[PDB]
Amino acid sequence: PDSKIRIFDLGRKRAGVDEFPLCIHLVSNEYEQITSEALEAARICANKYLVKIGGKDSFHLRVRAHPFHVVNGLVARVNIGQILMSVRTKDSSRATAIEALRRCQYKFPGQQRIIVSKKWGFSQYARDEYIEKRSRGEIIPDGCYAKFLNKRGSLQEKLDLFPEASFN
Amino acid sequence: AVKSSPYFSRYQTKYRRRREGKTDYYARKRLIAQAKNKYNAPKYRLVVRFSNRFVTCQIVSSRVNGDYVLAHAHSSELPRYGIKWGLANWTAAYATGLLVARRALAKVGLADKYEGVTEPEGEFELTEAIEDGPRPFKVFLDVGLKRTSTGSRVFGAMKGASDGGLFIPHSPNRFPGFDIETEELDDETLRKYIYGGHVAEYMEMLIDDDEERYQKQFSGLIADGIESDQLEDIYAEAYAKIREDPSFQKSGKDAAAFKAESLKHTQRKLTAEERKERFNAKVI
Amino acid sequence: NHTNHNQNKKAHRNGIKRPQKHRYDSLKYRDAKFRRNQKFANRGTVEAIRQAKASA
Amino acid sequence: AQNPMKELRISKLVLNISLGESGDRLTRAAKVLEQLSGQTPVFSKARYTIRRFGIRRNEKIACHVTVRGPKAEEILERGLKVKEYELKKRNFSATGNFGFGIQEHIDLGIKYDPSIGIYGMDFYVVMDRPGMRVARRKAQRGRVGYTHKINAEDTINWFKQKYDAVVLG
Amino acid sequence: PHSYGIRARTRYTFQRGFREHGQIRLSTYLKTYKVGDIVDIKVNGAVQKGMPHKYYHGKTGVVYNVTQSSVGVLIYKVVGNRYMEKRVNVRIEHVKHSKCRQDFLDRVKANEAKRKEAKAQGKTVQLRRQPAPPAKAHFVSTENNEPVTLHPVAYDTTI
RNA sequence: GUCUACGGCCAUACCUAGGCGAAAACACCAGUUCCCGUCCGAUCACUGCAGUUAAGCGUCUGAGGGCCUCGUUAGUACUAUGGUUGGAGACAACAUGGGAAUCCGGGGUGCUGUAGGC
RNA sequence: GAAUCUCGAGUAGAAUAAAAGGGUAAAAGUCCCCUUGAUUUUGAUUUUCAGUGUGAAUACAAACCAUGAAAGUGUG
RNA sequence: ACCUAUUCUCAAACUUUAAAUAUGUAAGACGCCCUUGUCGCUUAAUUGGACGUGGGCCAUCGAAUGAGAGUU
Repeated sequence: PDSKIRIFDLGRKRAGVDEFPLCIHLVSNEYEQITSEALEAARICANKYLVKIGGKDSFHLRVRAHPFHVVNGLVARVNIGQILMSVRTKDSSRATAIEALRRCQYKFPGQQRIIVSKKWGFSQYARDEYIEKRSRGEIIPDGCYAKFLNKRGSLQEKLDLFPEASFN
Repeated sequence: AVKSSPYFSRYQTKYRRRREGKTDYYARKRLIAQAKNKYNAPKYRLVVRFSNRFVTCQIVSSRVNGDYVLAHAHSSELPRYGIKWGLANWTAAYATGLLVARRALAKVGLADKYEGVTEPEGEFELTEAIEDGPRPFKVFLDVGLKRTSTGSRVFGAMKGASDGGLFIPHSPNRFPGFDIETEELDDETLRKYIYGGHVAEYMEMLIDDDEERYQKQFSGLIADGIESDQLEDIYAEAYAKIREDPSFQKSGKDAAAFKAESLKHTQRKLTAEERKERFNAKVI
Repeated sequence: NHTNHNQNKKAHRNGIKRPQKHRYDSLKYRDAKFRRNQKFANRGTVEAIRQAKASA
Repeated sequence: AQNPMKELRISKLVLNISLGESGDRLTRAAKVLEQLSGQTPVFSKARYTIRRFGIRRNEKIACHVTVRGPKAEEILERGLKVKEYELKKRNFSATGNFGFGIQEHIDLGIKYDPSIGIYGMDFYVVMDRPGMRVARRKAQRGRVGYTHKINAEDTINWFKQKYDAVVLG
Repeated sequence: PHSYGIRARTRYTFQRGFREHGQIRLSTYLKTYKVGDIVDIKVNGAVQKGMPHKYYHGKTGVVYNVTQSSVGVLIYKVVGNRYMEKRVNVRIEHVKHSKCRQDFLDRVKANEAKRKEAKAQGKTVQLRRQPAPPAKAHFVSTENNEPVTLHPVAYDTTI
């Protein structure tokens, strides 16, 4: 059967990285199963509230739970500490994002928790590390994400992609 | 992209010799696999290989560590016994096989017991065992990758080794002059190839028909002024000289001098500090 | 029908007893060519020992 | 200073006659190849059955011959008179080979036979350098290096210098 | 329900190793096996002749018979409440020498050696292996190794 | 040290671009009488050395792809034993033991046996 | 790119009678040549097992042969 | 519609890798070393192979612990 949820990224999904530093995660605290139908309902609720309050272009919402396990329908098998939703916004929309996820907690079974991530947006680096590497030029945005400098590969193949990178 | 990182990751290389195209492990397995109930009995192989200008005949035993050479001879040793020209022809293969057989039997200790055919008349024969003595030294031929077609130099080396006193089981189906239709061996043709008459016929016809081919194709022979008809006696004398003294002589080459000459030309690999020095010196 | 609960307990009641190990095994199961050889060698060895005992 | 032995030389010229049908017409085409090449042509069979061409699998449909050496050069030159020494830049493959098809063969010096008819066929010249044995031999087979491989432009230049032909771009 | 074929449920046991497919190494045929030798059975999927049953994969036994291209191995199989001698004719492609028996033979050679020099010197030699003894008393110096005091770390939210 | 023949483990050996290779050896190569096989001596088979290092081959370079090791991941994930432990359950913690994997970073880009040749 | 064949790459992504899995690249695949080891006689093993039968299988031995230059391989 | 570097998330019949627990064997006197005999098997060959002979080392006799044990 087709999953009730089809769109997993909402809002300004084409936005860059540097303008949306703050990231807030709705994570499941319990090992449970979440139906695709419930995921769709929370997606509608989160999108509606965020657009109503902060507008369409002030957020990017990503649903990290994918209902692949079959039970008639599909459910998303989640573990303890597994992220369910992730919203990246500016620093000013912290209260709006927290309230949006808190309201959507009622649409999910079990226990869900809101945690403000120490990582810069959706990147794997902390905010201070991302700022330092952005200043040093090892990070270049690419659409909704950014490419990071790595030691491997040819020197020309990395220099042409990263022109302003200041190697020591 | 046809060659991607997953493709190289999943790529399983053939063996080193199979990559180099030097050995056939399918044939090597059956050649060297000794019966387990015979325990440590070695299985000797007559490996015969041909370059563009030389013949390499070897007798090899197989071990876990690697292949061991019992006796050897190179076609470049023929000028010592008289044969200077055609060091890769059918006759040279026969002579090298004879030389390898003599050296192996001398090392084994059967030279005085199995003399073989002193005068090759072209008759197909096998070295029969002594009733109350040791059986002949049994060796099996290894052609390598050379095709097994009638009149090949590989079977010429086999014939030379067999006449030298070794026991190489074989049939005349591959010797030159064997007629497939009549299932008969032409002993006259085999004797002609043994004594190099197939080259003498080539020389005389070229002289008769196209001498322009003659001076350049047979330049080595013409340089010393040796014609076709005395090739037979030259080879017969070479066989006699091989039989009388088959010992192998080591060259007085200066290995240390060659080491000094080659260490100058070998390139030394750059170290990590040199790599990073070349690295940043190019970045600047 | 069918279970394996008690069978291991029932098995170790009288131990998992090993077969008796004898010094000589049967030359059956062996190669016939090897087996008939060993007859002739053993026959000669018996004769050699007896003759040596007789002459000593 | 270019090494003289890398001079480009003709390897083989393949003459292919594909009629799309079997029978006496193919046999007469085989004789035509026999007279043109002096060699026995090989009958090419169908790999697959195709209804739109009326072709059934395993049926002898085509006849091809391969000429190598001085005769190949002469036959190539004979076809070049028919082509007026004009070949498009498209005719040269990236591997270094080229080809051209000739609809009418009587101009090739072949006497017209009403019982034989007119057959169209394809010339295909395969280009090589001395050293291709390294890839074509059994023992110690290897890959030809990049610096020794042949490009379409290299074939175009060699064709232009040797035959004074014009290649349309 | 089951299917009881000889090669049933041998998908992963008889599978060739990753990037180890292809031609079998030639050194397998150049090893001599004698009666009384200890051998480990490891079925090679490439050679489908002389294969033992999937029970005997990973089992170690003593060679009792040596054949032209095969080896007779004596395995003890648990059948109910007893051990049964199982005599498997397995080709040498699926057989390898047991490194344990080698190591034992080298240890026997060493023990006989140590005994020889012990008798030559008139001393008694300790030949029996001992389990690891309890740790001995020893001093630990703190020079340039001053102990650092550790405290358990507070909880943090890092996903 | 370099080359050849036969190999052992079978990528530190593979794939790719570029730069070198003195000697010998090897290879490219000339030819189709014969042995021999093809549509075609191009492959294979046979006779020879007139030129050539263009390629094969050997070697070097690339923060190359890959591969092999060491560390990070990590005492993390997981797991054997224990409790009249917690919790409605899900599951979690603790006590006594065992203990990975990817990502990531550092290093490495064949070694060697017998017989020979330079 | 030429009115089907041509050369570049090509770790098997194809084939291997039939279900599925395993195995296979100078082959176990596709062609070609010769062939009847798909034969006779023992015992000994393996599997399902009571270590009974049946069935299938493995390694030999005594003959007789096929094949290959040979090593060797072949009792469907 | 692709291709390139990425990115989000999964697999009972998918997998490079790969535990924990269970699992096969060995840990010697039927041992070791030397000498030496038999054979119709085996090898180029007393060369091997298998069984032996006559000697020599000799309960710290080759890990810990505990028990007498096995068969009809």
